[PDB]
Amino acid sequence: NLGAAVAILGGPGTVQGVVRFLQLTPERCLIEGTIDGLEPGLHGLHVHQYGDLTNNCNSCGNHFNPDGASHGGPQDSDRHRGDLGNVRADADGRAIFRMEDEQLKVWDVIGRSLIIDEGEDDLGRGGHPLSKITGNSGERLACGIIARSAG
Amino acid sequence: NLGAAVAILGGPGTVQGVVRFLQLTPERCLIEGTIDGLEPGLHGLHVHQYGDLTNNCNSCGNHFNPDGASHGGPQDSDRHRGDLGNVRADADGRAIFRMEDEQLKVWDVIGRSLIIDEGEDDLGRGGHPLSKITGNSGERLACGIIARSAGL
Ligand SMILES: [Zn+2]
Ligand SMILES: [Zn+2]
Repeated sequence: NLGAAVAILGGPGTVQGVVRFLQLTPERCLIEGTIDGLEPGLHGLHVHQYGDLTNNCNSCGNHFNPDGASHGGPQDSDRHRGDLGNVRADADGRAIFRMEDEQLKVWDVIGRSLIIDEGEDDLGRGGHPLSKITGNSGERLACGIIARSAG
Repeated sequence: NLGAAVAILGGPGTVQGVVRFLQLTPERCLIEGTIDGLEPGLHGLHVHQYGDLTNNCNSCGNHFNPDGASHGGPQDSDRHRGDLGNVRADADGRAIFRMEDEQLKVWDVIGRSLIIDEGEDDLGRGGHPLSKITGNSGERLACGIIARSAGL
């Protein structure tokens, strides 16, 4: 690997979890973990600018966006670098997930935050005033700082 | 400035606080904090390798030491990059401190941990087998993940 990181998440309600990052190759970052306490269904998952938790998830800034792109889904060419699309919580409120990203690098996101949202990310497709800005996924439920790890 | 960071400390006991970093110039990093819940007296303060809290303060690794130096005080040229010496808690258990460090950089610290110790850092001077390794300051009381904060 070329770097490992871990985000330990929590928030003002029931939502908590642990998500790990591993830069498998220079091209591919593995992001995998488990978040629970969720309502069943799709929840937006994004990396945000900052990891400042002094105002809980409010001091984390916006989706990480170094290239000045619009909001999109993880497969889209026009996406914020922090845009990881949705994860699904099952009927027990548990989201166990695994994705690889080609844009996000561990070395870029160290000390930033990983945040899960109240609702579904529309992936910029929703035709809503927020679609190309946030994905219209409602409140931030839980956040964790992306911290360096031995792995 | 050339970057900002923040760490929120907690541990198993009463120790907690907030510490902020700002890289003022290429030479100088401002570190300013308040930590409460301490026993009165001197406590070691260090940046450690990792910000991984999955085993609480035990997964943070050792003092950050990219240059393979010996442990020292913050004004020494033989020190770990992460060596910030002692902070003093007053009679009420509060340590308010402000340092300007010439070696530690804000880009060093982010994603790592800031840890405050049970006892006094001997600054490498104590003649003990741990002096040049840790400063012999006992247990870890509290640790905070050092996060990026807004630079403007
Ligand atoms: Zn976005
Ligand atoms: Zn040291």
